Amino acid sequence: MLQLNGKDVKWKKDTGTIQDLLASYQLENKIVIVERNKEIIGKERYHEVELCDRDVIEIVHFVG
Amino acid sequence: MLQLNGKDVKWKKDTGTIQDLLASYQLENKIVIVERNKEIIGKERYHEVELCDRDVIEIVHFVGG
Amino acid sequence: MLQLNGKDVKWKKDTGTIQDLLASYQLENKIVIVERNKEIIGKERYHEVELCDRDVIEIVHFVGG
Amino acid sequence: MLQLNGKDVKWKKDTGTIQDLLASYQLENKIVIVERNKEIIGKERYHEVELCDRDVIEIVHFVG
Amino acid sequence: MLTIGGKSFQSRLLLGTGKYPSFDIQKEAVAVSESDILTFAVRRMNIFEASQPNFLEQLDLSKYTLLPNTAGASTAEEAVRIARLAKASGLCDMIKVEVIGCSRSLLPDPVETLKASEQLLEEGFIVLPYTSDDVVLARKLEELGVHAIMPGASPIGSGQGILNPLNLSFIIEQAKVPVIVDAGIGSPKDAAYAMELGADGVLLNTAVSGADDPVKMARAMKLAVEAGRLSYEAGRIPLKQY
Amino acid sequence: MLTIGGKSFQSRLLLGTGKYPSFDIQKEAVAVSESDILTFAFEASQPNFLEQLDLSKYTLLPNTAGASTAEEAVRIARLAKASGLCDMIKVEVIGCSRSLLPDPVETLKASEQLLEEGFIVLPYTSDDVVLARKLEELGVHAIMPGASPIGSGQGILNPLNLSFIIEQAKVPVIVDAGIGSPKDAAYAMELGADGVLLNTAVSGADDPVKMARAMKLAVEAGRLSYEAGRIPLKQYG
Amino acid sequence: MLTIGGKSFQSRLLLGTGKYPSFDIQKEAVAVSESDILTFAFEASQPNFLEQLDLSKYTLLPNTAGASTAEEAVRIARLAKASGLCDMIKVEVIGCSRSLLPDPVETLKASEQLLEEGFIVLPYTSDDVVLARKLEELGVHAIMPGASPIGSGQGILNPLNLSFIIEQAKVPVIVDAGIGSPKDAAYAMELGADGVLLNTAVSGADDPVKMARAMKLAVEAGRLSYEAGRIPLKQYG
Amino acid sequence: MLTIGGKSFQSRLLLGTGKYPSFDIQKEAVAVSESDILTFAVRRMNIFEASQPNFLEQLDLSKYTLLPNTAGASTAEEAVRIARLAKASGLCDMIKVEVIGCSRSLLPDPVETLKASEQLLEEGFIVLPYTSDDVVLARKLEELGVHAIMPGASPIGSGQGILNPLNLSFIIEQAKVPVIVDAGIGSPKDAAYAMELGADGVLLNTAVSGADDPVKMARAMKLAVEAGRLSYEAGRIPLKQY
Repeated sequence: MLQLNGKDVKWKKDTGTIQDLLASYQLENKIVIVERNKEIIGKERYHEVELCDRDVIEIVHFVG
Repeated sequence: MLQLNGKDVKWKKDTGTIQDLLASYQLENKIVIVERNKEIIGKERYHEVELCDRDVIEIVHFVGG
Repeated sequence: MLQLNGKDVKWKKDTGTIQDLLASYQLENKIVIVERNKEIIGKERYHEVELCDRDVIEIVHFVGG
Repeated sequence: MLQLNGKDVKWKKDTGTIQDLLASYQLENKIVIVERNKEIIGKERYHEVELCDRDVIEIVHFVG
Repeated sequence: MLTIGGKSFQSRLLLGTGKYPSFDIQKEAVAVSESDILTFAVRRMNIFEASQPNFLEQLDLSKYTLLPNTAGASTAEEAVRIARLAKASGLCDMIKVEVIGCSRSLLPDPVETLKASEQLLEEGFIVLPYTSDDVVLARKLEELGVHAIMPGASPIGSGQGILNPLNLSFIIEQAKVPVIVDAGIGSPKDAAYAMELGADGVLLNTAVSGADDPVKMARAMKLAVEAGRLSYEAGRIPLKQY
Repeated sequence: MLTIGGKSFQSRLLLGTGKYPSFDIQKEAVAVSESDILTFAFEASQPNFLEQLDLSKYTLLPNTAGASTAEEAVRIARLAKASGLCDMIKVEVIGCSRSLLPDPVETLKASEQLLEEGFIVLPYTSDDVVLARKLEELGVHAIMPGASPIGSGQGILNPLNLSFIIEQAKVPVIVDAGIGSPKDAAYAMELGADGVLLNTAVSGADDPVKMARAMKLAVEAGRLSYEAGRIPLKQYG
Repeated sequence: MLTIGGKSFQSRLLLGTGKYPSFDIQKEAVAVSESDILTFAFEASQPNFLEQLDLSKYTLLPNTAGASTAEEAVRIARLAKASGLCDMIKVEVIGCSRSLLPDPVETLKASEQLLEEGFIVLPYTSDDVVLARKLEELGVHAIMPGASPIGSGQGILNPLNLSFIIEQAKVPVIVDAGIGSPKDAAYAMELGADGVLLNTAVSGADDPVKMARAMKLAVEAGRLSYEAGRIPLKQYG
Repeated sequence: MLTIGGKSFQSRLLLGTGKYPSFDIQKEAVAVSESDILTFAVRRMNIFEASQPNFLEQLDLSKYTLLPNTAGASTAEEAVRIARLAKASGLCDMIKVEVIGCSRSLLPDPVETLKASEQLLEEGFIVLPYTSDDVVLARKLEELGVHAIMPGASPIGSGQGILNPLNLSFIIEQAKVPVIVDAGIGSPKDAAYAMELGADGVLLNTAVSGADDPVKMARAMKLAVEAGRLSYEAGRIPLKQY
């Protein structure tokens, strides 16, 4: 159960990482940037950084 | 029968003078310039130049430029 | 005795042609336009128009504009 | 013996005020501003502020 | 002292009379302008219509010199027939020669203005051509013995100010009768500027006409002209480059 | 009327006093100006113009002219009030040897600390639309953007930028720096200026007396246009 | 060549990527430009242009476009390096809703703290001759003054001011903001600019493809004039 | 595709040949310009002096169209006698009609240019008048059946660029034969600009002549013209006001 992009939301099966999080949203292959607890989180650390479930992630895209 | 500023007007009577004409149209107390058959008419000659009736007047005046 | 571009030059001999003239002044291999008594002379007529000696030539050419 | 306007200089008869100082220079009547020990000194305090002889006065005029 | 045809005018500003919101404002804007010299046009008198006020008929003629113009003539002949008419009025001696050549720009036809100018001169007019500001053309009009040269700043009623100082300056600098800048002027800005290139005077209509507070503006131009002329005689600081 | 720090002046012309050809002329040019508000900045006897002058009818505008630091500037400001004749400052941080244009950091910084000790501040700034705002956003009772560089009379080298300044500000705006003739003076007012401050055009005129009068008209004329109406620039297809 | 932070680029044209009519056109305009250097700034599937693009041949110029605070800006900057594709920033502090002009205090402040954490900084500034210097006086490896406001192609509304910038600076100068046509692009280079950055003219062109090529020529032409010679403005008495 | 008198030119840039520092640079600047169409003047051939190189005599004529001009004629008659001469050369069909009217400005005499234009037309010339940019006058020249109208941007060799867009635009907008902007151009800036107001082409001399690196500049103008023409067809973003 995590803060997610303006809304309050559920997270299925408890244990998990950021890599996982983008799996349920359909942009595992796309372009994205993501910020956990006003701390920026990058591409290369994707497997290694685990969700401490309850916290703040801000996802963004490149738009004109 | 006159050509007054291009319209063909009927002129009341048998004889007349440039002055008689300005009178009937109420222009006696107005600055205007009058030409009669392409001839420019000086104001000091109205009373005097005769309306050879059936013929050509243009009445004209200053207006903003 | 000619008037060549305004100077009065002595012309070597008794008879001659616009071509003979360009030759003596070394202009045979140069684009120039020639007029003779106010008459413009086409290059294809040099050899042919005769220097009625004592008379008026202007030799002329293109120069940068 | 006082710092005076770029130069080092003497002061006759020891005890004295600012009013006095402008007396020896010929601008008692003119226009001036004067600064003792990087502290600005004004017209109205002229009799009241005494020279602690050895110190820094910067005198100025209004010029174009 | 602006001096055209041997007569002098203490006001370097000439004001037109066309197209004001009401007579009660045109009369008042004209006073406030302190003008001497006002231009009028010649149309057919509206005889068969109804009693309609006329501005010159109001006008206190003792305070103004008239400068009738040619506006309406598309050819020189037309232009002359208007100058002949204006003069028979007994009230004016000067003539502003105006042959609009372009219906969209309202810029003068040079060959017609040249033509009606030299006719009117033969007929003893004080002739002030409205011209374009083609430099050589100004000179040509001048060589006719015209009494003032009167180049546009930009197109009429097209409030663009001085669009080409450089030409106006050639015109000012070669002139031997006075250059009144007329046509274009949008702000006092512009009026002023004309004066500051040594224009002999300024004629202007639309910027006051259509200024939607015309009196307030007329004052405004009255002053811009004075302002320019003064900072012209004064001589002024150059532009430093770097 | 033009009103700065709660006092008003009927002349929207502010005139400087620097570099005239003679006192006899400076004295005359100043009257002919009808100004109220004039800016000011061991040897041997000569007249000083300010002490040949009644101090009721004018409103003195000292400047910090000679400072590079907001430090050096803060002094010329407090050095001012020591005379006790003035109660209004012009903030001027010359930083460029070549142009004499305002220093955005010191001009701003200096404007803050003069404003603490109850000064009336009007700085010399650029035409950075924002730099106007910023200065004013910290209690400034009149913003003074420069139309050109100082010594050279190039007029409003950029309206738009200054035309913005006008639209966005809530205190008065006075163009100074680089006016060359009435033409320029009057252009300022037309975009909505509340006044024009100017030295070089008048002083350097070679008839500063005349040119004084001309500027005096110009500002009025300009202000009257704006006052109401103004023909639109006419377009064509 | 144009050389910023120790790497060089043979094209003195920098082109933006915002607001084209279609990707098919943006893609084409960008090639036709010959640019190297392009600036960049839950839903549903669509292409993203940057990930349809080889990243060797270009030199990315992120901007802080959307920040009001140098705070908000500092993030978009560090948010950049998190992607690890870029190593160069454009400093852009929009402060005016109406004009979109740089904020002198935040643009400067932000430029300082990005420069600590080894960033390559090139800010968007005004034409305050000094504000150029000031930014550059704290290690900035290219100064980016704006010829007009952003969205409106008014060209160099003030040379002189920017013509000064050129004379006084030691790093490269690139005009951005508000170029409208080659005419404007080429004018910049002639006063000594090292390059022109521009979006709106190309994107908004209605033939951005053509207009891309035209700008590409313009910058060259301009640079060649300056490169050597130039007829003086001829005066007359 | 610039098309004058029924013949076409792939290069919208026309380059003059007067007053270059040396022939070895004029030859090279002309190549680099990629010009077709180069203008020459007609002077008396220097017969009694000594063997002096001539640029057209160098010129590979297969790569250039010639555009002789009238420069030197102060009246129309003079102007014609030059067009007659240039044509007898057998090498040119076009004629640039140039009657300089002012010795200081070097601005054309409008009445002479009009006069020599209509003569030359009667004599079957492709006639391109150098004109001032008096709008009505341009139209008048056009109504002669002139083959191009060729307004100055500012005065010749007086590198001031487009001093009056507004007029040039009236000229462009009314035209029905191509408007080549000639005279004035100082920078590529200017050349470009002319193109961007929809000038059909640009003729320019001094800015390359006197650019003290003429080749480098010729390239530069080659591109400015291309640049302008392209951002003319492209259509471009307006100017936002506020």
